[PDB]
Amino acid sequence: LRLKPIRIPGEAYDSEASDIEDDPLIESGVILRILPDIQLEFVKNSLESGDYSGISIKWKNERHAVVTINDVMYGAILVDLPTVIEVNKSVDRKNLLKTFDVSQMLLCIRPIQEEEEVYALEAPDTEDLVVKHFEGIEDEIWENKETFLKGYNGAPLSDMEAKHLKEIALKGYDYKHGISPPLYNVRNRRFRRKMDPNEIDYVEKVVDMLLKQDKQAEEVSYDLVDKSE
Amino acid sequence: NLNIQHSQPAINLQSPFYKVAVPRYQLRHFHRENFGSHIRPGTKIVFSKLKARKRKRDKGKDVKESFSTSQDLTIGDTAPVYLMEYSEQTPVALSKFGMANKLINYYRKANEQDTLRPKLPVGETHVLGVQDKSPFWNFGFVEPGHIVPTLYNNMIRAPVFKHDISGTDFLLTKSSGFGISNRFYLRNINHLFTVGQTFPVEEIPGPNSRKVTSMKATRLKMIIYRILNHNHSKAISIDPIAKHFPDQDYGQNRQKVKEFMKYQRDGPEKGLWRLKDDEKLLDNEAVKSLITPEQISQVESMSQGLQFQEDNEAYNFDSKLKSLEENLLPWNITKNFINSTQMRAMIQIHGVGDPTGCGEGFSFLKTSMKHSYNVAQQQKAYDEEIAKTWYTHTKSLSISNPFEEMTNPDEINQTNKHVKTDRDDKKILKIVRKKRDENGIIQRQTIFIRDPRVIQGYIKIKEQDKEDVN
Ligand SMILES: [Zn+2]
Repeated sequence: LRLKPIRIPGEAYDSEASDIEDDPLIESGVILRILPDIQLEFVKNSLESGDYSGISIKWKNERHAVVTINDVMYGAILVDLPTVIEVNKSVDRKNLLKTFDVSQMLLCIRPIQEEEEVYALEAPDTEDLVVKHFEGIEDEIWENKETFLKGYNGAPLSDMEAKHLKEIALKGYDYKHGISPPLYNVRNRRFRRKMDPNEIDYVEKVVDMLLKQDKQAEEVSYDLVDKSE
Repeated sequence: NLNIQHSQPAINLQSPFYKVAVPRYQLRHFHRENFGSHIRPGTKIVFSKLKARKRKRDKGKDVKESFSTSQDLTIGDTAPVYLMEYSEQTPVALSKFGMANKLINYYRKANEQDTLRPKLPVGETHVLGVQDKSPFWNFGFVEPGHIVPTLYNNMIRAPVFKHDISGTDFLLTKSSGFGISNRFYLRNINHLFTVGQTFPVEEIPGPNSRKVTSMKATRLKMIIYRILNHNHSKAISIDPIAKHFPDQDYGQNRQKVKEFMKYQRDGPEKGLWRLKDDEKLLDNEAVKSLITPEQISQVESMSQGLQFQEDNEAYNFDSKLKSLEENLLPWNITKNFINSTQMRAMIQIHGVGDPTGCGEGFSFLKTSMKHSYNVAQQQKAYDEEIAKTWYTHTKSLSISNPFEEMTNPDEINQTNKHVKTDRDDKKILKIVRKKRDENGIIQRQTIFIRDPRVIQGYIKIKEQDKEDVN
């Protein structure tokens, strides 16, 4: 059945208006990059013909999916773009209308024989902005990332995920380049360095986990000490 | 014409696209959503066919007529799609759903006798006179006989640069709504542009700005008029308005209403409110005009600065870096740019405030002035450095082949090469915990925290938490 989205009181400017759409159209999207294979030419033809039967995508994980093209099975990783991309449409060639923003790219990496090979896969030109520059303390960071890792809607990890838990939680998902040529290596070249949102989230969680352990104890104390030892 | 008209859903401030307060996640990750968190693992994506868009349908039609409903703004049709990739990590303002941008190709006549009106495959050609001022004010130029393609809206103006999409790239879109459950489309990208540095047309509001605080009151005027126009009564109860402000109690709800309505003590209208006719009732269609979508989008850009400010305060151990961000707050920066545009101030153009980290962008930080013949000397060096930076900027974004045109594509920024990973004290965090457990002996653990970002957060809470006083 069609589930009509519920409006929360006090959250809208269009309240009490008659023009209100009951079930508006919500759209999201990402860039899809496939390898320059002989299946690329297959995809081009598919989009031209309008025959989408030779293409399917199985989502295996938050950042991991399997792209099957012409019976060839591709391992893909969803990476974060350093740039924000506004998707517009135009019937005018002149007036451009905003739809949704794209900040991610589903990146095909290599053909795989079995679906669970995607977790062992490494996304090219990607880094981990939580760890980078802090590689000295990367051991402390990793164990927290393993702890924090959760499945769909905060669900416990699957038997599959927990097996590849080390790979999944610790690989880099932050992509180096924009999709446009000038923005090649934009993150390292053409960006003045800031705190990363995914970094801030991690820092916030660690602070929280530390305080939740402080309430679970009786007497606690903290002191700033020199590196020894 | 350069007059901006948005779609209908945009003007209506349609929910959920436009809200009064967005969750902090969408502030922390600004216009950056996690697509993978909203797909249930194991989902098989099969692509659906694009709805054909009849040329007759949008022929000689206005924007709001061409896009009346959110269904007209789907990517599930054949209408060409334009991808504007922002070069800035944190542009001044972005557009929300339904809002319209104009793609303007500015051409400047070489001479008064110039009859030319050049057409590029996309965008609208707009002719600039010889004595006409620059669309980019004093910080950018359109040379005579030259075309400079531009992203135009009521918030920002920025140069754009058309590039080729890698033949490997496609747009995967997920669509749901209008009684229909989520389906997927796979499209070619018609056009790809790199958006240059965003130049603010209008300031971004401050936290205590009267323009922001007055929105709460306007959202009230809004609802009041709507309720009145529905019943025609000119006398209504304050009960159905209160449900639209769940945070406010009986006293607050009443107080806010008296900026508009007065209470009826005796009569058939007793126990009800009439609006003071010092305020004139607007029809529902003109009541939408009280708040523009630009206004909301501008406040979100403001809220993003605010969120990032307090995200830094807690988690940034870097004193020098934290202070930089405080000087880069959008309400300040954008303000100073409008001043410099009116010759009321100047900007540094270079250094730490440059969002690029190299010399490929403008720094909007404020600098001092500007004597007599010495100011003309400084002005000349200023006006030169501007033009110099502008052309470096536009050349940098006009690069088709990275490896041939760039100096070192794999080079690393100044700020990305050398980062401070330690405290000023070079200290760490030692925590000693005593937890009575095991149904027995008191256990003691000693923990060391080497992450200065965590350390800073831990203390700041504890610091404020250590106060239960007053
Ligand atoms: Zn639905």
